[PDB]
Order: sequence, then structure tokens, then C-alpha cells
Amino acid sequence: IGVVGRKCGMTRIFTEEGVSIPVTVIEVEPNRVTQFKTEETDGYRAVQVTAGERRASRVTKAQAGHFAKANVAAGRGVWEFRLGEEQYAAGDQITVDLFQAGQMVDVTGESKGKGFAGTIKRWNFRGQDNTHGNSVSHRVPGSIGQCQTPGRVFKGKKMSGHLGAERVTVQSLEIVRVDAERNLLLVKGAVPGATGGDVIVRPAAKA
Amino acid sequence: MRHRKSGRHLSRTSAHRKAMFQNMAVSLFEHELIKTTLPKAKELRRVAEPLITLAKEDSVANRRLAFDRTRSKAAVGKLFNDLGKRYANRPGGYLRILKCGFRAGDNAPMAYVELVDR
Amino acid sequence: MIQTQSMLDVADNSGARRVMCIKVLGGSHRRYAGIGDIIKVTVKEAIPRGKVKKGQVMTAVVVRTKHGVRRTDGSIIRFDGNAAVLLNNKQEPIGTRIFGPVTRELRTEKFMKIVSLAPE
Amino acid sequence: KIIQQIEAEQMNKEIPAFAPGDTVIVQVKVKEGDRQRLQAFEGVVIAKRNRGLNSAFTVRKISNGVGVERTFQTYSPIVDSLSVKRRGDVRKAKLYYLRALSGKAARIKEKLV
Amino acid sequence: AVQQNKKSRSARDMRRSHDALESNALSVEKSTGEVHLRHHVSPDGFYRGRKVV
RNA sequence: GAUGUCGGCUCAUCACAUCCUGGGGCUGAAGCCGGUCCCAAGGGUAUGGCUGUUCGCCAUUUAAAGUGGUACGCGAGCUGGGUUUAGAACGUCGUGAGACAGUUCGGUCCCUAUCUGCCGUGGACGUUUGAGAUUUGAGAGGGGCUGCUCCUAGUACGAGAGGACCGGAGUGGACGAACCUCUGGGUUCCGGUUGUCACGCCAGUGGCAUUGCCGGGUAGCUAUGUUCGGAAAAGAUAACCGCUGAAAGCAUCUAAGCGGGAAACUUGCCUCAAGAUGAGAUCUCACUGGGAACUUGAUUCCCCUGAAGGGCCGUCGAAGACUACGACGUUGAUAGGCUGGGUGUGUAAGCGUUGUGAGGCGUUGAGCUAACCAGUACUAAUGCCCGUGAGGCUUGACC
RNA sequence: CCUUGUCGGGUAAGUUCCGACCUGCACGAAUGGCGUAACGAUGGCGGCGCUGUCUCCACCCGAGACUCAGUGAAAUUGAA
RNA sequence: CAGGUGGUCGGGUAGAGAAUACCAAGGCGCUUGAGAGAACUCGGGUGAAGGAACUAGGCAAAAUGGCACCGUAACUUCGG
RNA sequence: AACCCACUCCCGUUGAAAAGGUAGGGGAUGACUUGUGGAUCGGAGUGAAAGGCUAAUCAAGCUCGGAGAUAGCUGGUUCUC
Repeated sequence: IGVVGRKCGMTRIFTEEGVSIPVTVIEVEPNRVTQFKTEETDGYRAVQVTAGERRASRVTKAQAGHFAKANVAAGRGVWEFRLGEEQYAAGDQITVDLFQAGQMVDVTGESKGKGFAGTIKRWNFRGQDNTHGNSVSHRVPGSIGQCQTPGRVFKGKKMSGHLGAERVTVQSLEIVRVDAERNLLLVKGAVPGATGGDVIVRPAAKA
Repeated sequence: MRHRKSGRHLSRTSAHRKAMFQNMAVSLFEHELIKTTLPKAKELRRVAEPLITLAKEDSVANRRLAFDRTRSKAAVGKLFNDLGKRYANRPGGYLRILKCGFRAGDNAPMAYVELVDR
Repeated sequence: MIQTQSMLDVADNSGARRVMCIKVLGGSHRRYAGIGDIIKVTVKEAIPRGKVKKGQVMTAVVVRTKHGVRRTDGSIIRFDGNAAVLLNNKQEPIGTRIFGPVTRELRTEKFMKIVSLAPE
Repeated sequence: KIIQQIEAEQMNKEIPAFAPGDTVIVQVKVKEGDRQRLQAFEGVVIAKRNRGLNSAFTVRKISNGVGVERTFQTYSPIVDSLSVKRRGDVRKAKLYYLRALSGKAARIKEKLV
Repeated sequence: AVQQNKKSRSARDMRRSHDALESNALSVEKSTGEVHLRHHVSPDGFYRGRKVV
């Protein structure tokens, strides 16, 4: 099970020895439990976890009745986590305190999104020359396929289009500090997204 | 790509674009109502208001700073004497923009710009 | 130095004045060489008499560069001019006296010789 | 406000007030051979504050016939001391025009006594 | 490049099926009973029940 | 009644008759190295000098610098050095025009994409009453490389020289993804200055000269920077190694029975994924009016009724070609302004002085400050249209 | 022609270049033979300065491409 | 219809100058506009560390550039 | 520099243009450039010679006649049983 945070910025802290540790600061709202999916109706075994503060005009009556089976009184977003074996009942604030120092973690965000990218930026695709007789084609792609005998272009090719706001995870980062008073996790490394994004922090898969 | 970049080009070079917003302001402080184009009004409201904020403090150094960005005698005379004193207790937000139909020849959406008390 | 055909002088007494990089040793195609790496030089311009004659394949270590070295801090040392120190067949230096400063980052298993003659 | 509030706790005062165009002397910690010691590094300051944005400066020393310059992080636990031996007027905050000049041409002028 | 066969009546009319129109922003002025576009100045110069021009 | 020929660049895909790494019979294999042959296609597979060259010969590397198919891959993707029409000259042959599967200098590479093929991205409808939100995963992709040290241990091995297997610990290279805290790079913010025209003149300043030419530089974007990754393990096997054991009194890894077995295979890790027409699953919300015709899953019309919701519209966005997505509309901090900071730049003008003057000094860390942070209603975010009225019939379980 | 003949120089490495040998398949004296200062938008090599040519591209400024209103072609086509 | 067309006039400030930069007299805003600020194409600006490693070939770009004085090689038809 | 000419690169090729443009180049008091008016013509002129030019046409123009030239060669040849 993990915690849903929010990317806030990159800083740098010092060991008193002399080295610097690049640190990504993550704010954690305490996460309420919306419901608990047992294995008998649903097959699988999971929880629903919610971060707060959405205005009470934007919730539909389908949702507003859904956050009244438990008294969650919820805000933006509803995420789910698949867990092995645990017991969470009605509404229970899952806080930062699951983690300790050390503790290899996985962090999933989206990314910053670049609009419609050519093959050089998208696929790292070295281009033709600039002088020495070259026509209009200075950084176009090269050729696509072979001649007559397949006749077609072959699925999976590497053309160009839309660098991603796709969902990307970085894996096996480590926690530098856990702050329960200001609700922070400090993570040594890069965290996918823009500042002010949304971030999920799981304990590590490989470990 | 323009992530978090502010200001729009309007398909004019930068010396044109400087000398056009200097000229839409200097005609607004004569007639106090202008029928202009809608993206040219959204960027007029970031040039004209540091002239009205500046007018609230009379100085030889301010009347030279005012002349050096709206270069006209009549617009400097119209500030510091009428405006700046009329808006002496207004914390910002000196104009308003009212969308008004479309141009006949193109479809350029129009807008009015109008001083707020008049 | 940091690329093939990079002119760089030496920091040594017995050697020649200027040498030129021809091959960056190490991996499959290392493209750059920082401070503390083995390159292979040709001798391009010799003193009227030293020890090393003009036009000879030798082996050198890189000791100063204008791009800098970067420690575990933000703090970097950045010289001006590039500089190498020639080696023998075995990697031990040829000359006696090293000119100018070096860095402390070079001192290792095999290079306690030149940091003795260094003064830094 | 939250990374602006963490960054008040790493900052505990170590440095005096100084400008570009000054001849500082810097005492840095040297950990080698299982013994810590200091080392003096004296030159002329050419780049100043928030150079990334968390406060790093730069100082140019003329070594044994060879130039060298060194960029220091201010609130590091390596930059220990900082004294100011001389100061003058430069007018032009960044002195990168001294990576070319070398001798009597690179004399920092003295309007300021 | 040019085509190799011409396009029939079907494949010509299928192309222009996505090209229709829309105008939906009409609104009645509360005071004068005049019809105009939503969030625009009415042609007699009234915006939300106030003469502006 | 035209299928544009050699080499280079760009981009590739398959074969295995394997160059490297992985498993392994035999050796004229002491050890380190090897030679040779079976199994294996997962990832890799050099920069240069000289030539039009592929090829080659050299210099220096490396774990290794593989051999083929794909019109001897690839000109509606590039080049035009080679063969290359018209010019001109050499050597040879012909009395001559001229020629040579001999040399040498010069010489125009055309196209706006209709059909798959596609790589990205939406509209329509469907999923058997309609919505909002969260999900199982059938299936398909992405990835997969390796060196050098050090401990084991100068031990086994060997006259000596020389020197390991198995296991462990480090930190480099080539490739990839993310990300700006750092180290740098980057035009509209602040200075210096040259020619000239102007604002009535002096001061001050503003046009044009490629941003006039330059010094610096916030946000964003970025690599040459920063961090992370390639597994561990489990199954079923290949070559091979067997254990019991007959047929064939013995022998025999096989006929029955029972195991060990490699980067290949199937999971394992990251992503999309119910248009998976087999259209799945949970939770929660909405709607409980008549009448007539003709024919009764009843169909059709008339009238009242329009809910859950959604869409148009507006302010915008580290979302964007258009769309789509996301946040918000007075229940109000969505964008602009305003007030304090922060950052940058480098001590304004005006006055007062000093001097014959340009200048210095007090003026003085001054003034100005885009994209950043915090607060604040000062200006701008004011109805209408879609969508209805309890959800078919057969069987079984069922009061 | 055989041929990248052989020898020396220049480069870490030179089928081109420079200097010689002469074994001229097939040089040679007004279809001139060998030298030659100055001149070439002339052919071939080598060097200093210099650089986005290039390792390897990153960012900014204009005019198009994209969206909206007005006008509105072309080659091609047996039928889909 | 970015092409072609003989001859006179030709001010000011800098400059040797009818070159070049800003202006007077006089004349014009080039008969489709508005947006937004993707790839890619064209005409441009700056660049870390290297400095021909690119390529048939330093093609192209960058650099050099004024006036006064000092100073100047082999070679030669005695001018250069 | 005007002026005449056309050495290189890129753009253009359905061009703005049936041969230009923007940057750079060569000559620039003479074997120069050019305005007006005249002379030379089709197996015939002119030519510092390339088979070049003679009205966007040139190893012998353009136009009207001989002339419905000749084609063992291509293409086509129409209502039923």
C-alpha cells in the first residue's frame, strides 16, 4: 500500500561531512480510506484512498452519496491500491508514518508533456548534414522500409508524434527524511512530473 | 513550447509591437473609449495601467518617466492633472473589456476598452 | 585531452613542448577523457634537446583541463589550458620535475609518484 | 512556502559582507590520509551571489605560472572561514573580463579606499 | 502525386459528413426584450441591463 | 506508348552456416592460454590515413570489430565523386570524316500524397433504462550488453617461470528513461557606447542603423549536468551428465519408472489494454402523468412533463496544430491589476559642491525590475439546448 | 598497359603530391623541343589563423505550414 | 507580371567620394485580413570543451579589412 | 561606384520570371559600353571558330504551292441470323 502525494520542488540538503544530496520535496495530505474491496464480491483485494479539499458544488449526487457510506467527506481524486493481506475498515487516515529512513520506494507521476515532437527529439535519431550540397531535407527522417518485396511499412516503426504526458514510474529511490509535523517525504533523486503535480509513493517492487 | 511564458507576438516584429501599444494608449487618454480587437485589448491592459499607477505621484522624475514611454505632450498633460487624481482611491483594475460581436470584413471579435468611472 | 586531435602541452621537464591526442583508451568508444585518464599521444613539437624525439607514439595521463573536475559538492576546480604527463612503457612517469599545480583528485593506486613531485 | 521554510534551517551564519572585486582568503577543509586539516586559498572574487540560486561564489588565483579558478558553495560545511583583505570599486558586478588579461592590465582599480 | 482512379459519389460525400455548423449562444436581454449573443454587448448597446454606448 | 544503373548519408528488418558473451564431449588439455566439434539468435558488433571506390593495405584500439538475404534494402528520403550526351588535349589506329570496353580538365537530379501501409489524435454509434467514479486482464508491446580491479590466495597446479575453477565486494564504459537542486548554455529586463534626425532650446530622452554594435541576466527550455535502470528468483527444456532396469542369465541413461541442465522459452519488472461484439465486475444516484387510434413483444399519435446529469458560453492551464484532457464561473483567488517580498542590474534624475573646462564627490547601494512567491473582489468570469416518466419475453430457482 | 614499378622526403598511418632511376607496351624537335620573372573567378598537394563544417546539436527572432471568414486552380481518372 | 528601357536635375550632417547611415523638398504603407505561437522548410542571432576529426574536396560560414609611420624574402626580362 | 558581364552557394522548378532573385565575384580610358540611322539572307550570309547566331524555331529559317508526297510500319474499321 502507498501514499498519494504532490510534487512541490527540488532542494538540496547537506550532510555535515560535506556532500550534497539532491532532494525532491513531497507534500502528503493525510489519506482517508473510502472503501475496502474484499475478495469475495470483487475477486481481487484492494482499498480506495482519497485526498481532500474539493468544493461541495462539483461533487455529483452519485459521488456525494458514495462518500457517505463512510464519513470521508472527500476531495479530489480516488485512487486504488492492490494489497496482499491487511485490514482497513471504514475511514482511517493513512499517514506518512509507514515509512522510515532507508526504505527503497517507487514513485509514479505523469511527466511534463511536449507537444508534437519530431524524430530527433523523440527517438534520438541523428540527422543529415548542413552544407555539402544538401537540399531542403536537413533534419527529416531517412527512409522507411525496403523495396518491392514487403511492399508495406511494417508495424511498430519509429516515426514522429506527441512526446508524452504518459504515465511513467521511476524506481528504487531512497527516503532521506520523514517529517510528520509538516507532512513531508524527502526523496533523493528525480520525480516524474511538473511541480504541483500528483504523485503516488509505493514501497519498492524489486528491493 | 512556451511552458509558463507570458506575452503574445501578434505577428508583428518587436519594434512595431512596442510602437503600437504606445499608440493605442495615447489615443485612449484622449477619447476614453476605443473599439479595438479582442487579443489587442487583452495586452493593452498590461501597458496602460503602469501609466495610471505612475500618475498618482507627481514628480519631475515621474513626469520624465511618464514622457519617456508614452511620448506625447498631450497625454502627459492629461495624466497628472485629471487622471491619477480621479482614481485616487482605487486599488487597481482601472479599465474594463466588453466583448462586442464581430468585424464585418473578417471575423475578428471586437472589444471595447473603457475607463472605469466616466 | 578530451577528444582525438586535441593539442595539449605537457607538464614535465624531460618531455617535448606540445603533443596531440590520437586515441582515448578505456572502453569501446570513449569519446571524452577527464582528469585522471590514460590517452595516447603523438609528439608534435620537441625542445632542441630533451629526452623525447619528435614524432613518436607515447602514452600519457591527463592532469589539467579547462573544463574542470567536479567533486561531491557543487564545488568545481577549473584551470585554463590543458596539460598531460608522459609515461613509460609501464605507467610510471619519464621526467623528474612537474610544472605548475595538479589536483588532489588524481592520487590513487598507481599515481602516488607524480603527486609527490607535484607541488600542488 | 514549504521549500522556502526548510531552507531557513540549513542556513546558519558563516560569511561576512563582501562584493565582487575583493581579495578574499578562504580556509577550506581537506580530508585526505585519515586526517582533517585546513588549507588557505586566496585570490580575487569575480562572480557573486545566488549564482545557481542558493548562493555560490567564485575566486581566481594565479598559481605557479598557471591560472586556476574555484567555485565555492557558501553554506557548505567545507567553506569554513572567509576574510576580506582588500576592496575596491569595479562598476560591472561580473568580472569575466579577467579570464583574458594577465598582468599589469588585470589590476583592479582603486576608487575605493 | 495524382490519383489512379476517381472517387465515387459515396466516398466523396462521406468526407464532408464531418463538416456541419453550430451557432448556439443566443440569449434574451432581461430589460429590453432584445436578442443577442451570450456574453456580448447587445446591438442597442446594453450589457446586463445597462447602457454603455 | 520508359522498371532512373555504382559508392556515401539517414533509417532499418530477417536467416544462422556464431565474431563476442551463455551451457558443454575430446585433446598430442600440467596451470595460464588454446585446437576442434555438438547446443544456443537474448543484447551487442571501432575511430582514422590513402583511393570515386565496395574491396584492400596500414596506424591505433576493443569483450568482439560476424557472413549472408531484403530490385547486389533504401534517389515521388538526400548527395552526384564514378559510368555520364554536346567543349578541349595526350598516346595509339585510319590517306579522311573519326574511333579506343586507353588517360586527363569542365558540365541543369522534376512532383501540392487519392488508395493500404502506417505513426499520432478525435467524431458516430454500440455494450438491452439512464448517469458519475473506480477497476479484473484476454491479449500486445518496452527492456535484456560488458570491462577492469580487490578479497578468496601468490593457495591448487608446476623444476622453475608462471599462475587459477566456484563464490563475493567494488566503479567504470556504451545505450535508455526521467528530471533542473547544483555546473553551464540560452534576444524584448538593466547598463555602456558610435553616427544621425527629432521633441522650441540647455539638460534629459526616443526613433532608425542585422537586437546598431556589445557587456551582464529571472522564468521556461536544454546537455556537455543530476539521478535511476538492465536483475534476483520460479517453472518447463536443449546439448550433455545420470540413477534403478529388462528385452538379450551379463552389460545397458530407456522400453516402463526417476532426477540434474543454458543469456534462448514461460512467468517475474515498466506501459497500453472490455470495439475482449465473448462488449466483464463493484459502489452510489435519478425518474412512480394521462388519452385515443389501429393490430396488442403491442404499435402509433395527442397532451402534460422534463429529473440524475451532460453540452453550448466565459476566465484560463508547466494540456494543446485543431480537437481532447484538467481546474474554475460571484457557493468566487480562474486570469489581469494593486500592496509587500525575491531576483537581476550596478550606484538614477534633480539639487549642492569642486574645477577655466571634460570630470570627481555629497547625491550614494541609488533608481528601475518580464515569465517567480504571498496576500487582496479593484476589473472580467449574467439563460438556452439535449437527456424522460420505473426498464421486453421465454425457463429455472423461488412466498 | 603490367602498376599502389623501385628509392628517398612530408604524416601516428599517404593508390594523390614533391625529388630521382630509366627497364620510352605508346616522348622528341616550328601538328615545334626544353627553360622561364610577372599575370590567372585555371588543375593538383601541404601549412598558419579561423570557425556549428563536425563529435552532437540546444535555444531564441521573423516569413510560411496549422485554425477562422472571403475568393478559388492544376496535372491525373475503365469501374470500385 | 520581383524583369527590360536612351538623356538632363540632384539640397543637409559626417565621409576622399554620385559609395554608405540618418533627414529636407516631394512622395508613398507594395488591393486578402484576423488569430494561435506544433513537427518540418526558408532567411537570420548567440554557444560550454574541442578545433577539419566532416567531406569527392575547408564547399559553405567564420575571420581579415581605415589612415599615418616603422619594417620587408627567394627570385628577376632590373620595371617588378 | 554608375555601367557592361555571368564565377560560386542556396532558394525557385504548377516559378513573381518559357532562364530570375538575395548574398558574395570579374572589367571599369579602352582589342571599351551605348543611343539614333543604314548595309549584308537560305546550300546564303555573318562568325577572336562554339556548328555559334539570322524575330522564345537552325548539321542549313519562316510561309504558300508541287501534294490527299512515299510508308513491306503502328493504331482504328460501326446492325442480326
